Amino acid sequence: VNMRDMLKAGVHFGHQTRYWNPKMGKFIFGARNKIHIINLEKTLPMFNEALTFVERLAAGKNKILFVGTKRSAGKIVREEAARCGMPYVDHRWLGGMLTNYKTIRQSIKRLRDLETQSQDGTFDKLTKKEALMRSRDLEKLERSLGGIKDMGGLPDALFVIDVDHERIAITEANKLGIPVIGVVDTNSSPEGVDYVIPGNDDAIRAVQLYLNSMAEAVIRGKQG
RNA sequence: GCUGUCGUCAGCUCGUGUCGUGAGAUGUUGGGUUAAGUCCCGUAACGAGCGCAACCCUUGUCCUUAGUUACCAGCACCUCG
Ligand SMILES: [Mg+2]
Ligand SMILES: [Mg+2]
Ligand SMILES: [Mg+2]
Ligand SMILES: [Mg+2]
Ligand SMILES: [Mg+2]
Ligand SMILES: [Mg+2]
Ligand SMILES: [Mg+2]
Ligand SMILES: [Mg+2]
Ligand SMILES: [Mg+2]
Ligand SMILES: [Mg+2]
Repeated sequence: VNMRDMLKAGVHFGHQTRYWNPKMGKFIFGARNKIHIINLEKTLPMFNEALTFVERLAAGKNKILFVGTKRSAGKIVREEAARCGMPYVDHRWLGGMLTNYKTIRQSIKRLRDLETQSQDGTFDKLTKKEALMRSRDLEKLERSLGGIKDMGGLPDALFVIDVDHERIAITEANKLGIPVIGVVDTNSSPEGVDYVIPGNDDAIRAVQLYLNSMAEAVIRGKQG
């Protein structure tokens, strides 16, 4: 989008040069000041390809699950994935939400029953110890499976903000065989993702920019 | 069928998922804490069962119900029980 803007935010920044992956040497503009710099002139065409792919796919009542768990990075995803549907996760990705979805459905149902009991008019009208225990279990279940309450089926697409941090999710998606959108970094691994985006991590501006791009992308692609 | 013992020690397993060509392994490992696989947070695991704890009996405080063959604060009789 208009070049300079992400050239201001954080995008042309790589994870040093001691810790790097040669598999994406073709995406590197050239290391300067002991830091690898991503080739900004090449990312944007593929970024727009991902934009149009997700916009076209969203038309048809399609849900794309977002993953953004990280140090102070899940909080922005919490509301960026909010609205326009788009189920998400915001905490530690518990392995098995895709291959073992049958087990996860029981946890979803239990959480729904617990929250319905909690909000029915405060059914927990008994000793404060029992009510507090139920409340903390309920909030733990929320922190784990808040964004999965909807989407009883399996998602047909998936978006990642740091492909190295959640390699479990990419492995699960490959095993199930669903497309993956990924923001990759110079120390990450390009394979597994079907629409790779060579950006930057650890930059709040960068993650927010990608999230807004895709949020209004799915907004304008879901007009029908 | 019934019983001892390890031992009233905190352990013993399963479903789905995942890793390994396999026997198998993860869950059940880590840092704390507890009498306890008790609990917290982390964590390719997510859940469940038999165990631990709880529900049972007795004792230790108090309230109500009730005063016979039980008791005697107060009144009286008293042959002073
Ligand atoms: Mg195998
Ligand atoms: Mg071994
Ligand atoms: Mg073993
Ligand atoms: Mg072993
Ligand atoms: Mg086994
Ligand atoms: Mg097993
Ligand atoms: Mg064991
Ligand atoms: Mg084992
Ligand atoms: Mg237990
Ligand atoms: Mg017991």
